[PDB]
Amino acid sequence: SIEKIWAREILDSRGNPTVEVDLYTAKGLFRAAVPSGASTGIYEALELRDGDKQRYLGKGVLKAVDHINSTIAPALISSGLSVVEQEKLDNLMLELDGTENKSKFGANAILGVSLAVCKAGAAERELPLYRHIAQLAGNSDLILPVPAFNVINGGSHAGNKLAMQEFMILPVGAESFRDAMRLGAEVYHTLKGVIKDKYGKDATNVGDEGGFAPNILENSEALELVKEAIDKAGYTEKIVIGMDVAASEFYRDGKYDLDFKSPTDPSRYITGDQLGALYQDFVRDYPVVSIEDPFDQDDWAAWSKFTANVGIQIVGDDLTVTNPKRIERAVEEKACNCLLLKVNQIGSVTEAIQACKLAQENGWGVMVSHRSGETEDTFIADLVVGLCTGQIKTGAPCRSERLAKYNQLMRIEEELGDEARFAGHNFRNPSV
Amino acid sequence: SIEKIWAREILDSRGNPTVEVDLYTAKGLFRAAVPSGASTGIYEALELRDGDKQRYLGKGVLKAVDHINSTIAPALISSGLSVVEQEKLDNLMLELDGTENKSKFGANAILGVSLAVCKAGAAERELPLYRHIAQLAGNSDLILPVPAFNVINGGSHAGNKLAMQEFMILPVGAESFRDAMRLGAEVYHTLKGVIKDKYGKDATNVGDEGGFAPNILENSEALELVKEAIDKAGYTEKIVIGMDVAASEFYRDGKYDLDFKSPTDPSRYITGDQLGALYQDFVRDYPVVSIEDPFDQDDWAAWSKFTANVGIQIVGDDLTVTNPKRIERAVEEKACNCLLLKVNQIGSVTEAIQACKLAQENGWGVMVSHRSGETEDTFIADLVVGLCTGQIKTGAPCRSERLAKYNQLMRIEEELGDEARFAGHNFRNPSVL
Ligand SMILES: O=C(O)[C@@H](CO)OP(=O)(O)O
Ligand SMILES: [Mg+2]
Ligand SMILES: [Mg+2]
Ligand SMILES: [Mg+2]
Ligand SMILES: [Mg+2]
Repeated sequence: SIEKIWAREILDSRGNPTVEVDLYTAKGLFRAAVPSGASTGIYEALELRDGDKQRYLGKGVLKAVDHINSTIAPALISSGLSVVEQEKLDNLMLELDGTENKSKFGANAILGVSLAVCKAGAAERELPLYRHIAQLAGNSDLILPVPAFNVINGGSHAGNKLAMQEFMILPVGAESFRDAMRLGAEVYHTLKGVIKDKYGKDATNVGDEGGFAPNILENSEALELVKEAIDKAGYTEKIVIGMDVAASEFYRDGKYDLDFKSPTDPSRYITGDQLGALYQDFVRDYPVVSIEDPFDQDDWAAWSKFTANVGIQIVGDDLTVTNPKRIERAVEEKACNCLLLKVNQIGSVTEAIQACKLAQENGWGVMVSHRSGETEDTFIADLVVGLCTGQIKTGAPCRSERLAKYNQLMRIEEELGDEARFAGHNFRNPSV
Repeated sequence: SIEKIWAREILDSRGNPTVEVDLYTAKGLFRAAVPSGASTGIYEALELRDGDKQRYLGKGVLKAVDHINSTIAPALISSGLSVVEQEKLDNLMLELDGTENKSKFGANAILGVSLAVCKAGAAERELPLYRHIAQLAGNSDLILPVPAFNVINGGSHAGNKLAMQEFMILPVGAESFRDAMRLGAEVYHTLKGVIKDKYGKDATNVGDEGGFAPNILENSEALELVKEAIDKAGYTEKIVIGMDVAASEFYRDGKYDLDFKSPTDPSRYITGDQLGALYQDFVRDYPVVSIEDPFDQDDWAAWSKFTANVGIQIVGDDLTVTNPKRIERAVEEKACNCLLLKVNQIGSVTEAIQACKLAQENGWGVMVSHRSGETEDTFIADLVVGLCTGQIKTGAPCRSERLAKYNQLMRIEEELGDEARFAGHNFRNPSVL
């Protein structure tokens, strides 16, 4: 049973308050923290902020902390349920909140506890956390993912004008996870100098996820820079490109504006079909193997058309919000073929696991993901191994809210010793 | 005693390899990592790098890892010493390396084991790490430091022309540590908008330490932005400013280059005296209360002149290198009145604790410090509280290699409860509370 739960307000990687939960059992202390998105989809579970304009610019999480401390904490303790009983414990919390979108407590309140529970569970099972998650998911194998490194950072929040949010490199050709980290870091440092040589030093600072926002419009130019860095580093045969367009961020009146980061202008807008044709060119002309959120979260027609006309990975993020209800719709409509897995878009371990399973049962890939506001928490490193999904995105190899996950994945790899396999070229369907 | 040690390569916050050590006892697994500087003084202990150009562009730390695994580890198991014996264990490594600057095994090998020992020692005592540290250093009455947030990045930490390295905010008038994190974070958010308004959204990406890296040259303009953000956030009476010039970084044939990242042009070089006058202008025009490495690491008379002609805190970093020999010279010559405390400039916990005590015995301040390149490790949070120094600089409130420390400082404050005392206006001198 749970002995004590105690939440507090810590700061995330952008300097904003977020929830952290300590849970005590007879096995000791287990700590977890909650991430927070910037480009958040409209269908994500509620992130409860205080909105006290005078305190932390309305971003405090004092209310979510109080729901855990004053409400969740004593209920869960009183149940006497064991921390191994993840599903029981998550469900009690959902019922206590009584709202579909977790708007009574906040998804941030529920998730902090869910995460701390899962870590306690592991200990009570005397297993490492990735093995506990594996068993929670019914997996009897494990695999290290190909990491996807967001090296050219962009979007609605972008220290810059580029419309599409993320330009990632994936070392599919690497020998192991630790080698994938080498290839990513080397290409990162090479890209820094390509940017400096072309754009000057001013352009070598970093964005929220640790990548660069050189000052460019054309998304093709971001791909060209990434392609150059990969080649200058000597890894053309081994590294390919994934994108996150985050198209819901520049959806305007039924169309799409490839410059929305400038002062408004209805005249620069294009149709979904024009957007689709641009992506076909990117896939022909660059080693682009995955595109995430190519259209808006509500533009179902565009998704299903695009996905049927390509062979690449198409990742739902804002479309799917790690939510089994939306995933079902996406499966029926053949909208996408990969799920982005964000524990905080849904708000419990149990539901994210259910979402992963649903995608997988249906022939989808799954890419585990950070949020752009992260913490020192490294849960998602054990989750991606435990769920055997083969791919994770959790930042450039820069800023340690990113590296803490990458370094944990290297530890899990070393830990598996001989037993370690690396997804490599089968990142889309590692189950082989 | 030590059951097993195992070291590995991990990546630091700039994506460079660094040393991590796992150390096992009957209590369990204790883990620490080693940070890495960019603007590194010539007198720092040796950071051993592999130099293999077909691996991490020369920056691997496989050699230090192997030193730890194959040679340091059996030495310490063999010793049979309890992990509570920080000093004995450190001394065994210092003697086994047997060089002045730790150039056989690397300061990074030694320090990675030193920190894991100290974590394990705290567990063996059944104490929190800050308390264990306290006992090692002979303190009892712990204090929470004022944090020094480096909210605009320049020098070798940023893509910009701005030559001086660090522009910091200190919430001396905060009510608690948790309150100082709120002040710091509000000024930092406010500053984002002052910068975006004047210079563009493209000016608000960040440097290595999480501060904004706007495309400015004039150091006075960095101060002006910070002062504006302070006033706009409503905290003028409660937050003051600190700098790390990192002058060794721009010292050129006996002069100083405030546009050092621009193609070399010696016509633009200025003298020590001219730099010192600038600092006087900054002191009179802005609430600057601390200035770090105002002169080159070997420019002793400039330091001594300047220090004698100001009433503020003057911090040795590259001057002193957390090294008792250099600190002693600094004391005799009145070169500065504060020590920047960096575990990896000297290479062991024991030496860092001795350096601190030396400084505090001589009436100096001590400011505990991260490096440019940090990790998820949080040791320096427990260290600054255990050493009761009253002041820490460990980044802007941005990038979690910085927040991990600040967050840990909040948890320690929580742990101490009504036993928690914040240094506040006594940051230079908190023994008085
Ligand atoms: O000069 C310094 O004080 C440090 C700390 O910010 O920077 P670096 O670690 O690069 O020396
Ligand atoms: Mg998003
Ligand atoms: Mg996305
Ligand atoms: Mg330096
Ligand atoms: Mg310095």
